[PDB]
This record gives sequence, structure tokens and C-alpha cells, in this order.
Amino acid sequence: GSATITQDTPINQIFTDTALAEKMKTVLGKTNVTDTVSQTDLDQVTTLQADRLGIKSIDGVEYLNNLTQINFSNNQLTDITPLKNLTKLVDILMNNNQIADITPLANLTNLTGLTLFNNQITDIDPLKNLTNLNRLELSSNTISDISALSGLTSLQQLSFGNQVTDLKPLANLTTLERLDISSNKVSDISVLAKLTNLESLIATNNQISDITPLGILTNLDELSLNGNQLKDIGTLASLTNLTDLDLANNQISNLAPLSGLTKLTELKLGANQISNISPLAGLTALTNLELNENQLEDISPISNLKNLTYLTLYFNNISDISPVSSLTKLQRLFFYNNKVSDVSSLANLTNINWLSAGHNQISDLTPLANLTRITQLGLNDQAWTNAPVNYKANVSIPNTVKNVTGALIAPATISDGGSYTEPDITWNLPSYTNEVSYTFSQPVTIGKGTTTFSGTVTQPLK
Ligand SMILES: [Ca+2]
Repeated sequence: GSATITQDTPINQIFTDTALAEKMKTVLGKTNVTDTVSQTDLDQVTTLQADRLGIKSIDGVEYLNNLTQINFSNNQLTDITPLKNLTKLVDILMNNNQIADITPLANLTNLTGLTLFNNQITDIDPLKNLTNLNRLELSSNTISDISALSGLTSLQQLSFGNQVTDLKPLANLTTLERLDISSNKVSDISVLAKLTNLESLIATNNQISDITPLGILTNLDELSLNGNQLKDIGTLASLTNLTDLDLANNQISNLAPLSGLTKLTELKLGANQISNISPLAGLTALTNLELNENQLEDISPISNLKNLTYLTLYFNNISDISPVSSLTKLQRLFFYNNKVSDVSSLANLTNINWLSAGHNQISDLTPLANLTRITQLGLNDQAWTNAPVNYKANVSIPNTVKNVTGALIAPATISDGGSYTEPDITWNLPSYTNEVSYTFSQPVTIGKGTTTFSGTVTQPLK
């Protein structure tokens, strides 16, 4: 159960990997990799921090019999056979290698922490007797079967991926406080109802539609179900200790179950089917609210959310952005891809650092002029259609497009051979045309944020 050298031996004949030898030379207090070391020298090494060293082999590590902690994360390891007898090991950090075979860990029963995420592990049967584990991190592997976890009843933190469908091996792991099952193939989370000490559940990018198992998990303070197939979230009414909730990328329309979750400070509901946010009006502790990619038109319920610093509303059908004027603390406001044609209500949101409002109907930047704390800005690709007008071989309309300074922005292009003499855009149309149009395109900076303010304007002809 111990590898030893019988005579003093050069470091580079024990640690055959170039990078590891160089590291061990420093650890062992030698001045060259050809210098000899004794077994006594080797016996004094109890921890090894050898992360991000370009190590391809840990050959030699078997002679460090007294190791209790190792970090070989972010290397190029495949074979970990040298660990097989290092039974004093308590903690291993070995994420971000190319390890597939973890059979060498099977007898390391004093392990309490094991980090193996970002490897090429499928078979975790070697973990089954590591019952003193309190932390096990296996995300971003190719695990499809977690049967081996079923006896790891001291686990407090667990993550794994990326093939799992059957979570039933978790049933007896009631010591679990933090679980991350992101990026698996799970639909059935019934077993989670047994994990009543869970405080944090991250279950993103799965196939979950039924969350009724969560009903009794009232110790949850953090929950993420981003990227599933949720619609009915009635169960969440029970989870009154939630402070951070992510339900983005689902099919939710009815937010009433959230209305009593008044300890929420962060609520992420992007990419759902929400047309009404009245149930959020009482959630006044919210600082971060995401409502992008929904069916919103009216947003007046945000008016009471006075502590909002961050707000997303992009990809809705909002005409009236003005409720955001109630949010003095607002720092980031994204509402690109809406129908907003007036930003006058933003003029006093002096704390805004990030304003992103492309793909609206904005023609006049002057209300933004005193937003000098802006450091990121987006104003691309406005588009709108004027009220119809009566054809006319000779047709003329005024330019309304204003930069942040108040200056008119000259058209960049004009359709149907049309021309510009400030402020008039003038066409000569041989015969009847159903529409004419023009574009503008103006780089602009406010504060330190730079963008191009641009658009395409369509003029119907009757
Ligand atoms: Ca927070």
C-alpha cells in the first residue's frame, strides 16, 4: 500500500513528466530535476497544488505516500493509476482533465471531497464505497447511470452529468443541501421530494414539466429550472423561503403562484409565455427581474418594484416603457425588440449604465442626453411605418430623426431615387407606388457607451 525508493534517486527518474518534475523540484527544495531525493524527502509532502501545469502523467506520485490533499485540475491527465494506494487522501481536485477510468479511486475511502467535473467519465461504479464523501462534483462528464451514488449518504453537495434520466438513486441522500443536475435528460424529479434538506436546487437544461415534487421542499432558498418544459408553477407557492428563482426558457404564462414569494430578490422569467405581470407587484424586494422574450404589452405592475437595479424586457410587444421611470435605482435596462417610440420617460434614470433599445420605433434620442453614466449602449435598427399618405408623382415628407444633441440626422439611403434637402425627403415617382422608405445610420456615444442609432422608416402611399 506504499511505494518507496530504497536509495536516493533523481527527481526526474521518479516524476517522469517534465512539468511535474519541475514542480516537485520546487516542492522538495532542490535546485535541479536531476538532483536526488530520498524517501524521507518524499514523506514530507502532504499536499500538492499542481493545477494548470501542462502535466500529462502523474507517474511518481505513488511515492508521496503521505498525501492528504491534491490538486491536479486543468491538466491533460488520462491515467490516474498512481493514486490507487494513496489512502490518506481526503480531498482531490481533478476537474478539467481527460480522465475516463476512475477505478484507481475505489479504495480511497478517506475521501471527503472529490472534484472530477469536465472529464470523460461514464462509469462511476468506483465511487460506490466512498461513503465519507461530503462533496462530489461530476458535472460535464458522460454519466448516464447514478446507481453508484446511492450509498453516499454523507453527501452535502452533489453535481453530475450529462446523460442521466433516472434520479431514484438519490432517494436516501437526505443530507444533500446543494444539488446541481444541470444538463441531463431528466423529466421525473419525484425523488427530489425526499431531499427535504435541500437549500439550493439547480436543475437547468433538462426535460422537466412536472414540479409538484418540489412542494414540500420548503428549505429551498435558491431554485433554478431554466431550460425545461414548465407551464404550471402552482407548486412554487409553497416555497416561501425562495430568494433567487430562475424559470427562464420554459412555457409559463400564470405567475399567480409567485405572488406570495416576497423574499425574492432575483427573479428570472425570460423566454416564457407571460402576458401579465400583476402577480409580481408585491415582490418589492426584487433587485433583478428578467422578463425578456414574453408576450408583454402593458408593464405597469413593475411600478411598485422600487428596488430594481436590473431589468430585461427585450422581445416583447411593449409600446409604453414609461413604468420604468418609477425605478430610480435602475442601472441596466434592456428593451430591444419592442414597439417603443418615445423614450422621454427615461430622461431622469441617472443611474443607468447599460441601455439597450435596438429594434424599437425610436426617432428622438434627446431624452437620453443626461444619462452620462452610460457605459454600454444599443440603439440599432429601429423600424417603423408612418401613417399612410396619398401617392403623388411628387411626394415629400419631413425628417424627424434626432440625435442625442437634438440635431437632425440626415438620411443614409432613400428609396425610389428620392433625395434630401434638410429637412425634407422628396421623391419623384413616375407612376403609383404602394410605399417609399429611407434609412438613417448614425454612430453615437452617450457617456462612454457607443452604438449606431439607425433605422428604416416606411412610408405607405394610398
Ligand atoms: Ca443576489
